[PDB]
Amino acid sequence: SPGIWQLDCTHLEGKVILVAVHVASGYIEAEVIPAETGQETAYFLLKLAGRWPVKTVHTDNGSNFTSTTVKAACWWAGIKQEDGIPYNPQSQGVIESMNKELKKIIGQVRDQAEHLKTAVQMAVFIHNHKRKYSAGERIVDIIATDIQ
Amino acid sequence: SPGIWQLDCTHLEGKVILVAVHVASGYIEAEVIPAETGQETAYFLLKLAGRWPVKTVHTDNGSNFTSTTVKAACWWAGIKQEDGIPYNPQSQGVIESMNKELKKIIGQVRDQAEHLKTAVQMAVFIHNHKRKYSAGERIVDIIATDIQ
Ligand SMILES: O=C(O)c1c(C[C@H]2c3ccccc3C[C@H]2O)ccc2c1OCO2
Ligand SMILES: O=C(O)c1c(C[C@H]2c3ccccc3C[C@H]2O)ccc2c1OCO2
Ligand SMILES: [Cl-]
Ligand SMILES: [Cl-]
Repeated sequence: SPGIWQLDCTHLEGKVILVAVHVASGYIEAEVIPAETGQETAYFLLKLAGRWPVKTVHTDNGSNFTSTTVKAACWWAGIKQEDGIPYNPQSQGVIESMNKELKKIIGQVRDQAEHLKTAVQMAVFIHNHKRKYSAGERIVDIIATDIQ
Repeated sequence: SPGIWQLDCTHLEGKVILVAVHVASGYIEAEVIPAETGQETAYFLLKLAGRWPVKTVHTDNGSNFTSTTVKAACWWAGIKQEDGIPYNPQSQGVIESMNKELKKIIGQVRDQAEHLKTAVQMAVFIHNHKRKYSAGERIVDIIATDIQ
């Protein structure tokens, strides 16, 4: 459970926002990319796994699940790649709500930033600090408890 | 303190590697950029502060300390910007050693990656997972203890 992440891809301003959600906490990392390729997804996962103890990733679609570049990155970083099929059917809706929430925050800050990527990182900041404990506090506690 | 980070800028292959070190743990995040500008530094700090509770940043040089863009980002993200003057000189040597260590790891992986940025993220991974507890474990424990 402390090592489980979910990939999520959403669209805005003709660009792609790639999101990784730490399932147990709601903590996110996100990046803007031109389009979702295996290459971009692989690089994003490498970055993520160097920063947090990523054990399992539920991939966002079959193309990234199949991608040999994504598979190579998961092998390199010690990540178990799984499908992201919501067998638990509250998963679809929960991701959906987050995408809407994220886009809402992006809209609230969009004017403060010249570039979309900046607005997205502002949204990541606001999302992870929002007291609901915050997601940032929850992920740290979950992983610390797991280490001890 | 759990919230103290140090900026560090090093060069490789005609490019710039921007590093943020969590001082108490040795945990790092890093990115490759064309050159160290206020703009790049500001964006990097925004990303960092959305991911970890950054209270204080010791800037790597006077240009980033002075930069109005860096100051704007620090204001936005609630970061206290300080100088990075090694009033204790066992600080300057510790950064030196890390840059050398990082470049060594980069050399050990460079061949596995087409692009420098990939090799840098591999080096971040290896550095943060290396048991000596790992840096990744230490940062999580320090911040968890601080929350609770
Ligand atoms: O080759 C690259 O640098 C490169 C790769 C592949 C590499 C890679 C990436 C992650 C982990 C191991 C390895 C090994 C290796 O397969 C993928 C995506 C990228 C890349 O550059 C930017 O986006
Ligand atoms: O405007 C941008 O998007 C932009 C900025 C400035 C913005 C910014 C950046 C961080 C925090 C607050 C604010 C407010 C605002 O000043 C800086 C660097 C960048 C940017 O784009 C990529 O690198
Ligand atoms: Cl946070
Ligand atoms: Cl780690």
